[PDB]
Amino acid sequence: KSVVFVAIDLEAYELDQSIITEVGLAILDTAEITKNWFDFIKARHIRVKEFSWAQEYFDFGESEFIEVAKIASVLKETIEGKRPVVLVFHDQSQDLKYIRMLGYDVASADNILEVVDTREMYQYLSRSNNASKLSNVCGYLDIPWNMHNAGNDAVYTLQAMMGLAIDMRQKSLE
Amino acid sequence: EKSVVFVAIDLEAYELDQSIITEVGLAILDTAEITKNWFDFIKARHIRVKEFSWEYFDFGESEFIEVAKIASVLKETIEAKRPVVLVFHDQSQDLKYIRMLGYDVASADNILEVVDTREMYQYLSRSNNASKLSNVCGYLDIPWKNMHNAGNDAVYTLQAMMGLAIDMRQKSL
Ligand SMILES: [Ca+2]
Ligand SMILES: [Ca+2]
Ligand SMILES: [Ca+2]
Ligand SMILES: [Ca+2]
Repeated sequence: KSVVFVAIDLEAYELDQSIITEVGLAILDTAEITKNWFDFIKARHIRVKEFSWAQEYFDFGESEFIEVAKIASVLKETIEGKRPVVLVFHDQSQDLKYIRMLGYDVASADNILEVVDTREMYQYLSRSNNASKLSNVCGYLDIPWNMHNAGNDAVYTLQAMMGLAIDMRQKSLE
Repeated sequence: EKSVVFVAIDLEAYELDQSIITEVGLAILDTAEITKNWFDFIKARHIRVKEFSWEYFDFGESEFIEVAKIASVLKETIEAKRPVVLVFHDQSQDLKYIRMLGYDVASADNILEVVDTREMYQYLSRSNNASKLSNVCGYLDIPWKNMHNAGNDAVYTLQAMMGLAIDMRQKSL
């Protein structure tokens, strides 16, 4: 049994929302660990080569430059290669729009097992005691985070959910 | 430079006698050490408690320390100076064990926050997205060896909360 976790983030130009400028991908193939999960996270930052003027580096690899016409096939290869895929988003509606605008048809993919939106879970956690504590500590620290990079955005999203999922599982078995 | 020390703790008691402490798990993250990537700066310790001085641990080598010295080890870890965030799973049980070792963590005045993941997971039990992850992990049924190891238990606890806290912060900005 194997599942491919795919975290995705896309950015659009501030002054022209029809222009998609970067794609962040963070992949975790459980088949590659079936024992230290975060070492097996494959991250990619894709800068749209036609729109690199439309305006941070990539902290988990080297940023790629790809033409807009080639982006869709890259996304299709990532998601469809068919092995079951779990999509992880923050703000699912916004990112699904951006993916469509790049020429990829998510609906065509028959191998999507689940879609996870952290924006829902974090909203849900907004009235959580322990979650609020963590926020206060991070708010106190005011840590300055390279920060708009879609590649980083996707990695942090995947690490957060995988770390949470693994822990909840292990603690439930004991 | 403002800094906080995150300390994840797990203790284990003997199966047949909950008065006998057998293991202590510590996972430390000093934010001052990042002010690479955050999880690379996590310092883990596994202590098997020997009663007298004359599975495995996947994040280092297990230490052997006598019961009489454990309290000071914990106190040194927590304490005094810099603010400490305590991270537990089942806070009451672990605080009990520590007290029985002669150290009163609650007495420590440098405690900024105390986080109990067992509460959050209870709260997340009726979460839509959390349930999705659970079903996938239940299907995969990935076998993690040495899951009862108190050292590993603390590392997974800290990684889960730090990864969650960092992400929640960045996405809110
Ligand atoms: Ca984005
Ligand atoms: Ca997003
Ligand atoms: Ca324990
Ligand atoms: Ca515990």
